[PDB]
Amino acid sequence: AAAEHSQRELDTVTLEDIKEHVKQLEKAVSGKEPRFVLRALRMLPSTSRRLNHYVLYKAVQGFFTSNNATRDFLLPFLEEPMDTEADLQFRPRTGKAASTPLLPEVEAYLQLLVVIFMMNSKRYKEAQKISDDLMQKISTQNRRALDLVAAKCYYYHARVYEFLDKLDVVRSFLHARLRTATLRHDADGQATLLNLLLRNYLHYSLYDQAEKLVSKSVFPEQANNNEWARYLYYTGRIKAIQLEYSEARRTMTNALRKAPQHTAVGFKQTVHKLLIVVELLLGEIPDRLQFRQPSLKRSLMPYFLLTQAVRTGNLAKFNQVLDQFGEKFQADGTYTLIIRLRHNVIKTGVRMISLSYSRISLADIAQKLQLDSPEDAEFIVAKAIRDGVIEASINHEKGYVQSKEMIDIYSTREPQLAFHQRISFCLDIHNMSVKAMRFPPK
Amino acid sequence: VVKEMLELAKNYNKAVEEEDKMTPEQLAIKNVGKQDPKRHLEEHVDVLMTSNIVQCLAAMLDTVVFK
Amino acid sequence: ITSAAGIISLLDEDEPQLKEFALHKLNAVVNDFWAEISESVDKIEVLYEDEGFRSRQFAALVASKVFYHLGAFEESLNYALGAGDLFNVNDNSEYVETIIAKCIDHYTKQCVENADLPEGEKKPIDQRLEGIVNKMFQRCLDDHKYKQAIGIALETRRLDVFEKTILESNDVPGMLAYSLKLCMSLMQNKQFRNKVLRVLVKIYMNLEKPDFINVCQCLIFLDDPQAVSDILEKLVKEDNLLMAYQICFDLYESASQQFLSSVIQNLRT
Amino acid sequence: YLASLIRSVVALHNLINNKIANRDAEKKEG
Amino acid sequence: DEFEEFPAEEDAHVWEDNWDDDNVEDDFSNQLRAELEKHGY
Amino acid sequence: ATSGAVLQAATGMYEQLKGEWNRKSPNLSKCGEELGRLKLVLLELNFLPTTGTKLTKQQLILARDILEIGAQWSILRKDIPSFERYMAQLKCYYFDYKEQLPESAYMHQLLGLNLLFLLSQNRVAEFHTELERLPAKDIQTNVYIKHPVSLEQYLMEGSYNKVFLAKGNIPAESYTFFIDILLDTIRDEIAGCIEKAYEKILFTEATRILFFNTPKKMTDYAKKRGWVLGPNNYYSFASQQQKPEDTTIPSTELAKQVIEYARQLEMIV
Amino acid sequence: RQYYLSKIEELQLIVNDKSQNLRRLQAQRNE
Amino acid sequence: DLYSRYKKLQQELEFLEVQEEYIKDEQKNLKK
Repeated sequence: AAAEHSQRELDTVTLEDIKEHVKQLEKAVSGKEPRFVLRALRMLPSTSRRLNHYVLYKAVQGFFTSNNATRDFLLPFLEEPMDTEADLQFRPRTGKAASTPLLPEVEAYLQLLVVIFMMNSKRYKEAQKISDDLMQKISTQNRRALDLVAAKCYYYHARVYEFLDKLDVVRSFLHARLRTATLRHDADGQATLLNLLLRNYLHYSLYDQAEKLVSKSVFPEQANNNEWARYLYYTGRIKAIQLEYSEARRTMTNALRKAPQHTAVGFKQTVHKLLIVVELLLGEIPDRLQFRQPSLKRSLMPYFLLTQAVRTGNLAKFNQVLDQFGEKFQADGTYTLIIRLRHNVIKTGVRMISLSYSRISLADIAQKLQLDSPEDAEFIVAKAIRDGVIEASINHEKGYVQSKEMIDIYSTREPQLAFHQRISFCLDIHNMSVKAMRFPPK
Repeated sequence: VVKEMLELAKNYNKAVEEEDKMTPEQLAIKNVGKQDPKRHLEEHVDVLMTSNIVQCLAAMLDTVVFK
Repeated sequence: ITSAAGIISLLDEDEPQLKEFALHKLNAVVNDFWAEISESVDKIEVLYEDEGFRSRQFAALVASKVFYHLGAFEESLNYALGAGDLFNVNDNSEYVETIIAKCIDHYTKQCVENADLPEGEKKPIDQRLEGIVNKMFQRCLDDHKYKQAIGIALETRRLDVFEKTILESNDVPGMLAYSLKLCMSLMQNKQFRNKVLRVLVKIYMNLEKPDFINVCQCLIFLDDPQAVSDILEKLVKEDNLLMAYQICFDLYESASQQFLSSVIQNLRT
Repeated sequence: YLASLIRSVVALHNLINNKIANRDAEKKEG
Repeated sequence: DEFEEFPAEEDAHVWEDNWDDDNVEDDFSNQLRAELEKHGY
Repeated sequence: ATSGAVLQAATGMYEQLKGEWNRKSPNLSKCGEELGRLKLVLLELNFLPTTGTKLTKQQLILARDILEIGAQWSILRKDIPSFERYMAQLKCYYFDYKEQLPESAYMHQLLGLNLLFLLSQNRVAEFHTELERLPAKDIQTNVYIKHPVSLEQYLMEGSYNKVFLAKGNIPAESYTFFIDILLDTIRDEIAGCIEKAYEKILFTEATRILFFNTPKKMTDYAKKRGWVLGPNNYYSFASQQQKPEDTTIPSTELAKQVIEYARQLEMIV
Repeated sequence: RQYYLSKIEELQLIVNDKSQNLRRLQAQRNE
Repeated sequence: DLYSRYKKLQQELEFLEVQEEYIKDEQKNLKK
């Protein structure tokens, strides 16, 4: 059929792609440079989609095919087509190459591909077993070049079990895997393992253990930008739930900055929602461009209403906002922070008063913030002066809030500190760029 | 030096953004005249940074040594 | 589900049996709970520091496990050595593997330091690390090929375990030959190379049919004219001849002029 | 700081050029 | 690198709108008229 | 057999302890000794699922209720470490094994007591971390946890008079003890509040700000916290803020930074 | 055995990076 | 085998270190 022949052609092109990736893996192991395995994994997400039964059937018929347990393991889980007319024997290894065992990296890549296909087919149980087998056989291996594919397979195994709605049978095993990766000095594998452990804790609400792990473990600096963004989001949630609001805001802004341009909509949605909540708690009204964006508009609409209520200062509006979308906030895992905002709303008003006025009288500030009595205003203002929200100094002798006089920052040292940080970053970037330089062997 | 480096950065912008691929290996050899790309480029960066670093270090050494 | 670590509260009580149970549970679930177990640290530290606790060995083992998970290798090895028997003898798990590897590294560094300055000033070596290294030697001997044992012995001086591996089952003297070449072309300590050559000459002589060619090569390396002269005189007295002629030719081909003159004088007398 | 930014940009451009040259050479190899 | 781990979940205004636009208050004419009336006596 | 007999005796002295505790005068010493011996017996029985076999539920509830009794007894003795240890031991039973073990209103009571303890000890971050565990349904429904949550929320927005007035919403005497502790903590925080924000204060108004009904208490604070009295009876906090570092150039630090720039420049790498 | 494998693999990674760095410095010095 | 591999790798690392130091010194001299 026309559709069938088109599918066969796409399968053949995918087979050519996998052959190219396996050749790259072999060249990487020969040259001991991750670059090639990194590119193979980079192409992996694209190949994850656009795969049917015959695709992987032909891949297993051509690759491997040594009568090994893999063929008797995945094939019983994946159907087999009839005698295809275009029986092109996809055999990159010919004669001696076929006899030689498949390279550990290449075999791991093929097992990862089959596991991804099982994921996309919702064969949760079969992917379970195939992932255990591949993980066990990769655990024995100790080649450095295998570590990146090991990290990818680790992440996909955690994902398969996450769809298994258990995500606890993995806790100890991923802890052990991450610890071994840390011992081995691996970077990508330990990065993915730490991110996945943090994700599991955040799912099951074990915040304290996650904070302990983040405090003790150290994330390698030379990690993937996407992995860094995921870790930043997880650490931002940990900090925000733990009352380190400023650090949470900074970390989540960094995570948003490091997001993959336009590749992951959902991660951006969640980061924006949590950042909006944290910023509202910290006393800053968030930017409207986020709410106006096309992809994030409908997702953040309840947060837009919440920000409206907070800025306007109408506690009743906040209550009706919670009534309509309270369950949505809960399902988003931000209900507790929203309640904290409900009881901290006065911080935004105090911050606005601090920005506007410089010597506001206590009675007038109490009137403006709809407080009942001036003494409550004094209490709230002092609490704000600690909370990093205001920089004033109450003069209780005459009861007026005297904001600190602004000073010429340039004549002070802060510009030197900012320039030092930026110059250090620039010099480090230059050193890193000239450091690799990928000079070929003559 | 900063103004002349701004002009030179304009020239470097023009040269790089062009990135003419009509045998780029030949392009880099048919425009070799000790010009914008790097010669009148980071040479000036080195001059500026050496002068500024030396001057600042001397100023701080004087602020410490002399009272 | 074991999603919490309240056992430290049990560690905080005063009844020793409760402390022992808390330590047992911590070691049972220490593989996953390092993140929070590390902060207590000192609570289990006092357990080993105190000499009155019944199960100080288990406290040392748990402290070593926690520090290994935390990444601090030096204190982890210190505390693993502090614990006895069950500390590392299991030789089964990944933690055991890493601890033994670090122990061998520390022991080899200590051995090189002691060999550099062995005139009584050598720093004492804890019997625990020595025992762990000896157990590793025995395992690598009785488990599989003995070349790895030969390498570890050469690394850590320890010519005794090296002599034994060469003379043990050893399969074949091809391994004695492998040792002869490795010390020959893959060593840099002249005193240690000379000691290894002494051991490999003794092993050669003790063989039922001595390898006279290789023993004389080792002697010429070691600068022992008297030994070579005595060997040649005894071989002549033993009525071998052909071996003596080949040995003499090789000696002249490789040995120096002073060595040859010394051998000549020894033979003349 | 401006000089450092210029140096970093130049180094990054040189790294990009070298990487593309290496990739082109490898591709033309086969 | 699509982050599938995180699920991916009138006012067709082309003009950017800041927060102050949303604020609800009487038209400026009414405010000015009321203020002038109250300062006229 | 053995386990069965141990658990039957466990039920026996658990009934004895319940009889001792439920009395209008649950003697401190006798109750504590019974709790300690029951803790030893429970250690004999179990404190963790561990084995994959279906652990007897009844023993699970037995351990849970003995832990609750010990915790609730801790507050009477005013031994905060005892309460902390009991909660650390008991959270595992509370949360890990919800899927089999039954849940009592005493569970809400103990969770609320833990929240109040965390709030009183100023461990607000840990307060929220623990509060996240409770399902959102009981955040507002259960009174035992609503009271600590409400008090923490009031403390968040400086409704300190609200906290003092609502102190009467305490549903249990164990709540009252930690409410007094929380009142002391709030008093310390208010004394600070006058410290950092205000530049000067007066004794007459400072006493009202800190909620002291006797000038002797404010004098004690002046002694305990050492607030410098003013010439006109105005406590001076000017020594806290100060304006250091705005007069003397670091000189040396920026010299180090510039030398670091030069190093990174001239480095061959 | 595994101890030898770990040591050898660490040394191999270090030597690979060092050899590439040597080639890069060699080219810089050539220029 | 394994021991020979380990010591050969150590020797290679030391030789690479000396080569790197030589190259750095010669680069400085060439700059002068």
